[PDB]
Amino acid sequence: MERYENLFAQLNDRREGAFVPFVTLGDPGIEQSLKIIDTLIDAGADALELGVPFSDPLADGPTIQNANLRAFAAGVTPAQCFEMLALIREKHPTIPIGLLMYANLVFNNGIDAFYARCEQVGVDSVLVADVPVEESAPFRQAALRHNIAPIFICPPNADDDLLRQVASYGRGYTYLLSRSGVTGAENRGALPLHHLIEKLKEYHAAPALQGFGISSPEQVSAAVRAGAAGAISGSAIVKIIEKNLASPKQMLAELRSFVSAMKAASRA
Amino acid sequence: TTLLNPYFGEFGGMYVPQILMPALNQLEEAFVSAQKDPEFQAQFADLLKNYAGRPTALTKCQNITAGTRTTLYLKREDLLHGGAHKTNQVLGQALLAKRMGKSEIIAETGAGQHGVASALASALLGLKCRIYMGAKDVERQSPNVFRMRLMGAEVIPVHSGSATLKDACNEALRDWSGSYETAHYMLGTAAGPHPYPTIVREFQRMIGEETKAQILDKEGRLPDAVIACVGGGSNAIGMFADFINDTSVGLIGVEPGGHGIETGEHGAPLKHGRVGIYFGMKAPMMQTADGQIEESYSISAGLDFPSVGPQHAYLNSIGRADYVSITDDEALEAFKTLCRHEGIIPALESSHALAHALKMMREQPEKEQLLVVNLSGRGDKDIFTVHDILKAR
Ligand SMILES: O=P(O)(O)OCCNS(=O)(=O)c1ccc(OC(F)(F)F)cc1
Ligand SMILES: *Cc1c(COP(=O)(O)O)cnc(C)c1O
Ligand SMILES: N[C@@H](Cc1c[nH]c2ccccc12)C(=O)O
Ligand SMILES: [Cl-]
Ligand SMILES: [Cl-]
Ligand SMILES: [Cs+]
Ligand SMILES: [Cs+]
Ligand SMILES: [Cs+]
Ligand SMILES: [Cs+]
Repeated sequence: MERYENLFAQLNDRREGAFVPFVTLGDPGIEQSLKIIDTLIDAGADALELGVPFSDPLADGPTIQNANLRAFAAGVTPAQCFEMLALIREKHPTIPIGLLMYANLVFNNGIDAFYARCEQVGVDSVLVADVPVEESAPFRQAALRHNIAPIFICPPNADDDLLRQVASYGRGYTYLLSRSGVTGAENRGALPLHHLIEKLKEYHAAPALQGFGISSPEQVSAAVRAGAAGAISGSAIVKIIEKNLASPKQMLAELRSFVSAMKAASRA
Repeated sequence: TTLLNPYFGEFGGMYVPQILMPALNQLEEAFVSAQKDPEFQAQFADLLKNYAGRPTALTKCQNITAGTRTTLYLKREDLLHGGAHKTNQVLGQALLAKRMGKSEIIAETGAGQHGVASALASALLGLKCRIYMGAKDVERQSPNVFRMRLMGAEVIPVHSGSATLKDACNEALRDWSGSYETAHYMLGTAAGPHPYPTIVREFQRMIGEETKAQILDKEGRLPDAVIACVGGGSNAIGMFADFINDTSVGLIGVEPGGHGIETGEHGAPLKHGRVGIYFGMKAPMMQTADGQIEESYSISAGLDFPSVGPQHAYLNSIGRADYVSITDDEALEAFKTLCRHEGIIPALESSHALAHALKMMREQPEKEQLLVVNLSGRGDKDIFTVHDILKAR
């Protein structure tokens, strides 16, 4: 399919940036997670980044560590995640869906089989957090064989060789890291360096989404102004879940308010 | 792109977030440079000799083997400053940190021995040391935690995931992914992403080099086999390295069998796990059917980790080294036997290696064999554990 390409073309036609929330699948349970995700979409999410709970999420800060723990407390498994993904796609045909994976969950039972299952349920992209471009060959090859975009990470101080590799190897969108470190709303990244954004465009990279530490509407606006196609926010979204565990109705209302505000910031 | 091969056959690699690749490349370059630098080598050798007490003895153990055709020597890493082999490689890694201009050290620890080793090297060499330790391990290792604090290290409990060693490993990498510009990650074993399996081997290889010189001096020939316990793989690869090209010399690694392989309560991924990708490496690991990283178990905390260094997986795959397991009860018997017959209190980790050598002897007592066990550490730390278990019996 061409869900990211179609989205970016539509957004470009509206002179508009993408707002893309991250949540952990099955946090804090399967049924509530499904309701959360429908809320994110209704409030104006342009695409989703969805985490499969993993025992050892070494690119995540405490907020998302805790999301993983909550999902495990609910007994959430990768198979259940794939069931959820099929249902999400069945409800929402066009929204791009990206997974945030750790390598062992993609590898352990067969790389090709993993990407085939992604294709079957209608996932659009897979970002494997602990597979750098240097180790990416079998992952990106399997992704492309199954019409899945492999997402690569452009660190803020990427050299020319890395930019060329990320531009060549990636599809769907290019992940532009706001800073070093791990996920977390408590640590704000930098503005996208004009040089990176421009170099990525020079090398015909997939459109850039800025992520890490994006927690306010102003940051979304700033990312788009700098020439990124949009912004990803995770910890800020997950914090609303964490804050409202005992109040599922309020949780949805707060997620709606937040996503609406973040999406509004992306409009020209 | 790298200067050295990150793989041992299919095993190893650099499975870290993109943000950490410059840190690994920087470390590899500094290592390659250091290895060619006579001044670095001389500094390292001086610390090993005058601070750590190398060379360590090679002790012939006659009482244990009486009435058999086994001749057994123990390589006495228990006599190294700090009481375990870990001191060798922490001194080398501290010197690399300084070479790169780093002022801070991060380390993971489970049993606490690596934490103590990192702390002592950091105290000596003027580095600010922080140590990640799973909260469950903190609770179990008050003595080591106190030692680390006495040596000026900051000990940071890790409450995420299973609150044990693998979780401390994750947290160390999380920290480094934000702090690499100023901090060096002093990984505690011959595992994790390249270049750590290579660096740790090279900074432990004096174990095997000395053993070779000492056995040639005393016996006029190489051992029939060298035997070492395998937690993450450092003491074993340090013993094995200099013998790899001596094709006649058996290399035997001993994984912890815990309560028994059949119970699933063990730490023997090389022979009983499945290849996965975790902690920056492709290696055999204990994992659930779905690929979550599993809980390992051993009586000995030093061996209690669900994976193993990639060079061991490779040496196994090509048949150059053989790997076996030893249960808690076998290790306990070896511990008691060494105390009573040789007056040496071995680490329960090392007791796994000794137990296997005792088995080799006892199973075939008229087989002529010259064996070296790497006695990776002393067992003062284990006396209450052994006391408490033997309180029942
Ligand atoms: O808003 P924050 O700071 O919580 O960031 C949320 C990011 N969520 S994500 O799935 O895009 C994401 C993307 C990349 C990650 O690691 C990697 F760069 F190493 F690959 C981890 C998570
Ligand atoms: C830590 C430790 C081990 C296990 O670690 P390896 O890296 O496998 O050597 C073995 N023996 C002792 C005494 C230890 O302290
Ligand atoms: N748990 C032991 C040995 C160790 C340190 N880091 C490790 C990583 C993997 C396996 C074992 C280890 C210690 O802390 O002293
Ligand atoms: Cl010498
Ligand atoms: Cl048994
Ligand atoms: Cs705007
Ligand atoms: Cs000595
Ligand atoms: Cs003998
Ligand atoms: Cs192990």
